[PDB]
Amino acid sequence: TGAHERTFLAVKPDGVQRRLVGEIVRRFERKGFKLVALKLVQASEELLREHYAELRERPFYGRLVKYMASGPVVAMVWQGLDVVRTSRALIGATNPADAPPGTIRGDFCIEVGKNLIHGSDSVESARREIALWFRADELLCWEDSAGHWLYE
Amino acid sequence: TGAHERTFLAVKPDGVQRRLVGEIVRRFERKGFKLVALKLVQASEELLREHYAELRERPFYGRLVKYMASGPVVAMVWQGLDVVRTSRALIGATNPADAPPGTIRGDFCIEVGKNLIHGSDSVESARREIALWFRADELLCWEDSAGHWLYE
Amino acid sequence: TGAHERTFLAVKPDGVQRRLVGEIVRRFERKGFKLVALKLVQASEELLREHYAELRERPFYGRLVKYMASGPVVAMVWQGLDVVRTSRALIGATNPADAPPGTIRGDFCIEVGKNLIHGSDSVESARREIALWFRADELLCWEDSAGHWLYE
Amino acid sequence: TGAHERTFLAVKPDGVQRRLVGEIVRRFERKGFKLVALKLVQASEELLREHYAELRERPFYGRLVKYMASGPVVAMVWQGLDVVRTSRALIGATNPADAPPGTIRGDFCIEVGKNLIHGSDSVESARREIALWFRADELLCWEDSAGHWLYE
Amino acid sequence: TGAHERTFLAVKPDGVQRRLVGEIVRRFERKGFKLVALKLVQASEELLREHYAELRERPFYGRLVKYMASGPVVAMVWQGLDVVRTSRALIGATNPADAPPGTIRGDFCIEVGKNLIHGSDSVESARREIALWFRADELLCWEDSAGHWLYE
Amino acid sequence: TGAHERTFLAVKPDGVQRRLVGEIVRRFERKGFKLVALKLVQASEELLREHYAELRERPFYGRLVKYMASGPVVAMVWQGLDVVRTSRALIGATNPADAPPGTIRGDFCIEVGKNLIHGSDSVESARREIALWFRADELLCWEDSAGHWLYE
Repeated sequence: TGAHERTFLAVKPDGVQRRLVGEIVRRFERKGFKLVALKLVQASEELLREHYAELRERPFYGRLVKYMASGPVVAMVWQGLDVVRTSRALIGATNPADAPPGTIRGDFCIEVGKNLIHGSDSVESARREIALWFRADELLCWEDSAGHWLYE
Repeated sequence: TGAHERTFLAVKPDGVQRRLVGEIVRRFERKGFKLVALKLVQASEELLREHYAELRERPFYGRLVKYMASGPVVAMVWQGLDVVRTSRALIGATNPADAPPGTIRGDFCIEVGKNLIHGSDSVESARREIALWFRADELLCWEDSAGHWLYE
Repeated sequence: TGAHERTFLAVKPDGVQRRLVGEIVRRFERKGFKLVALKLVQASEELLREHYAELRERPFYGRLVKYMASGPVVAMVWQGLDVVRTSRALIGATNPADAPPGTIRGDFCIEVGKNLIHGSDSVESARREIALWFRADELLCWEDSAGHWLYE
Repeated sequence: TGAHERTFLAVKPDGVQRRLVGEIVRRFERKGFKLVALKLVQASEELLREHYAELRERPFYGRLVKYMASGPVVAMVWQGLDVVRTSRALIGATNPADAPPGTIRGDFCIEVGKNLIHGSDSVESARREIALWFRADELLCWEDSAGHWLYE
Repeated sequence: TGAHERTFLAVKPDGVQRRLVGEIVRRFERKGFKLVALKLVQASEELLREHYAELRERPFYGRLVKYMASGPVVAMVWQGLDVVRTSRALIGATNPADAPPGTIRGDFCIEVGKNLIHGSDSVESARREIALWFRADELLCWEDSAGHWLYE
Repeated sequence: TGAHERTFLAVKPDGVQRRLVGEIVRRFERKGFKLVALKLVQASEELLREHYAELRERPFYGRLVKYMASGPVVAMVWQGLDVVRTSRALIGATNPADAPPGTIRGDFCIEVGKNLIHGSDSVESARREIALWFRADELLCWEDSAGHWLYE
């Protein structure tokens, strides 16, 4: 949907525990993306098994699920042009060792299991993840007055 | 409840529009309070009339309600010692003209109608506001590992 | 003029030298005031003797003038409600020893001679200072799109 | 001129509108470059047609000129070693989608039409741009006391 | 000694644990004070009983000593005009509930037992504390090039 | 030693002079590494000749040694997984002209002689540098409570 593209972001429990929710939000705000959904939730194992369904035969899958249910996450939807790809970029490589400073993981994380945040890896994944984590009435349209200064 | 005291905060639509959600969250995080609930909602006029029920005979009540329903707000619950009173302090006086720099309003706001954020003004108000805006299953207990360094 | 009130600010040479121009500007921006004039100039002794004409029989007047002409200053005009009084507040007491942290002087300055910035001390002073330092065609009207979120 | 090299920077109207002037200035300050000229101006279409003369057969040229005249810009000259090339780097790729986080565009911009700032693309361009936008008596020499700690 | 006045600061173990050492240092740097001594130490109970000798009949004394020996502290000496009194101010009231936002405790602390930092409360205390915690050859004179812009 | 790896960092005198000690510390803190040693020292020429022993036939060696002894440095040891390599990365290329924004040198430095900080370039170098600059009883173990949220 061009500038109506959406991605799903989740601050993982390490993010909440280390108090970096604000910091992360702020990076998306100042980049100019539009916050259209935000919930602090304790994810169920049922949901997380579906979230991570593509990773079900990998050896990390049990621990990854038990982890993401271990604490509160902050679930989020961000809207704007190319937001999925750009989010991946702001966040940085999956392994923080490969995430250059300036990215969230580059700045704040050391190890791949405690890398602070999930972002949808494709427009497809975002559609699925958004529907899985959020009811349609939790996604907000609002008239974004900043948008005259972010888009032509 | 001592260190289990809770207060309700809401970023008003100006806060969302001006992109200060992250900024505000970050101030509460770094102060050490524990985020126990968070959503982005479009508040109904029905809810807001109950929220602002103590102010129903003042002349600004209608416009205040029509305002807070004008856009998305970010509703929030924060937990910690004396959190209600301390929140009021971080936020600053209701009229920003009286809010000393260092406070959120002192730093970011000019006029009382566009003062960015609501905080519960008493323990009583917080009880009511929390119940009004949030179901009990939206408030999260999580084992706060920072708390050994915030409380004796 | 209400929300059209204007004040004159000058980053003094210490501010420029210590690299705090951006920092200071940013505080005014984020407070919500509207930047309507800005130049980097070397003030002449003639101008500064008139600028500081109220202080001409104090013993320190010579040194204050020779100082402010010692380097580049950043001259500025800021517009908004109560901007003169609020600027005085953001800046802090004239002697930084009396300027509480959170204010510019409270955060960045130690001694009264090197207190980083001048702000008009009254609406009267601002009228005079603005005319003294700036031609009318250097003050800009621009359609401030943030203003819907700072004023009612 | 080595460490006397100069580049022309302009905060575009989006930068002013979004209140990022201070932020941008501050990045140049803290990098260690020396601010030698600064004004807030409303650029004329005549000037901007000459400024963007190299881009006169591109399809974006009309809209780019009408844009940059649409609002106030902050025009700037920065001095230091390799300042032109390094400015290009701090700013980031022309298309923000290609600008890595840590750069100004990477951090703050989404689309190429609203990319916040112009920087001279060569020493040649800077010479021309500086003369076009600034009288010689607007460029200041000042004894930079930080410079002992930026240059060997 | 005027502008040669010195105070002793210690980031307490909560400050180290919560990762606020840099943050605290930065506040003193940007205020303009001169760092003349710095080490990370594990304080002995013997030292701490002497450090807190003024507080020996209060009921909190045992726990305060066992606490400050519980972890690493960052010991510091800062030099400049009125630095003792001004430090007390930047830090904020002993009980953070009384520390206004903008101060370190106001911004970062909730409870008096975990208030992040100690600062000498008098010139006398600073003399004693500096000698107790630091050898004379750990205090550095260095030619402070910023000082021409902090003092007249 | 895995997550017990250590690196030696030194803020060079330019760092101290330009007041960026806090800033630098803060970057390491927020990345999650563990500060295990810290002092402000005036390095002797004898020590620095040993520190820079690998560079003894290069033409810059005399000036490099006379420089690093010219003022106070802040010596530091940081512990965590891959801390040596990651420190190199946070710091940026040796020549700041090649250091992308987001890195310390990319953000703060212009020229190679005044590039603010040294970091060990290998685990080997760190072992040597740590022993050269620090007694064993200056390196602290402390029970890092943040570590559950940085490592699995």
